[PDB]
Amino acid sequence: NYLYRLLRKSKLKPFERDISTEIYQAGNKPCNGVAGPNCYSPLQSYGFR
Amino acid sequence: GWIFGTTLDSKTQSLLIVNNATNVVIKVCEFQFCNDPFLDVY
Repeated sequence: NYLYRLLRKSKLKPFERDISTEIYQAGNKPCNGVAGPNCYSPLQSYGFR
Repeated sequence: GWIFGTTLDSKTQSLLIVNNATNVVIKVCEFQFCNDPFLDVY
């Protein structure tokens, strides 16, 4: 239930909250809503045990 | 009246500062305004 963001285009300003989830793209080929090659979901689970 | 933010309609939190006689409804969350945003009167 606890997730963190590890990929973004630029650094965050102070006291700035990012809520929206979009497929992160770091290449010339666009994701177009498909999490395929060179496309990663920015929200990752901590996995506490 | 004014609006602020990055996009409209959805997908991004958008500021809404509407003004009239007496109402300063301010809403971070979301409102439905099209590409020509105006407040209907009659």
